[PDB]
This record gives sequence, structure tokens and C-alpha cells, in this order.
Amino acid sequence: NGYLNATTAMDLAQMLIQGVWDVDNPLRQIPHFNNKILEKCKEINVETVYDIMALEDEERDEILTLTDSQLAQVAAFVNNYPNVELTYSLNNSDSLISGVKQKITIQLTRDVEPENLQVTSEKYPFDKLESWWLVLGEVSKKELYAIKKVTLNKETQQYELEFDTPTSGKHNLTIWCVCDSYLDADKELSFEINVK
Repeated sequence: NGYLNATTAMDLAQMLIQGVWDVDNPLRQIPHFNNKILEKCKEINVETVYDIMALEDEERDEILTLTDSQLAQVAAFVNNYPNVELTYSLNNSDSLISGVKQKITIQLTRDVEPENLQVTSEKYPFDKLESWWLVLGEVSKKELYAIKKVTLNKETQQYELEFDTPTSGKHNLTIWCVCDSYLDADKELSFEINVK
């Protein structure tokens, strides 16, 4: 359609994949986490789950006090849960012509190259392979210009969003990289372009 509320849909999809809301808690997402144990998680000022990727064994042990299978699952989630990075590359920042097929290359990356793209959770039993959503839209207007989904089995690749540029003057474009699988990995990067 072109409607930027696609973002909301994407967010929802993450919830479905996992089984928890976008606002509720990033930390409850992890396979076999609970509010009792989330008391001790907020103790160490853990906002994002990327904090759990940088933590080490002793702390982890202190935190979780459960059976081994659950622990293993958690570990798996952590490992295949990737720290991705967002960098774009425009062809011609001078020659911005309105109403033209303006291709824009986007080189993306992961933390660790996936052994497989096996999405894990607890509450969603049926197996899923991880997908991503590259997005481009004007935030105030809510008009989505460029979208593509990807299956990132390399550690780093380049993807081109064959999009049509907006009308004349300034346009404050913004990008996302929403994992359809996992909550709270919404990497973004806004920028300007002046069109004639």
C-alpha cells in the first residue's frame, strides 16, 4: 500500500514469534525468563538484551538458577540473537532527482555468522527461520518508500532498495532493521536529502 504503520505490524510479528509485547519487557523475551528473576536482572541496570551478550559466566550463574535444558536454550537464543549494524550508501547525494528510480545500496552486518538461522523461543512451538526487514520512510507523513526482507546467512552483505525518491525540497528519511523474529533489535539511522 505504502503505509508506514508497517513498522507496527513488524513489531507485532516479533511478539507473535516470541510471545510478549514491544513495551512490556525486552528482558522477558529470553526462553524461560520470569518476573521473580527479572528483579535480579534490573539490579545490574540491564536495559537491552545485548547486555547479556557482553556478560560472563559467574554473573550468569548468579542470575539464573534453573535446569540445564532451559539454560542451554537461553544460551542458544543469546548466540543466534545477533548484534547487527546499520550502514547505508547513496549513489549521488548531489544529483537527487524527484520521481526517479533511485537505487540505494545498504551494507549490513552481524555479530557472529549464523550456524543456522533457527529462531528460538518458548511459547511459540512451531519452528521458524529468522528474517529481517529493511525499511525506509518519512516519519511525519508516514509514507514508506523502500522495503525489503532478507535472510542473512553470511556475516555481512549488501542489499539495494530500488525506491522512488520523494517530491522537491528537504526530506528527513529514516531506516529500520526490524528482525521479524526477535524483539528489541530495531537498528535505525535518520538522514536528509534535498531534491529538485
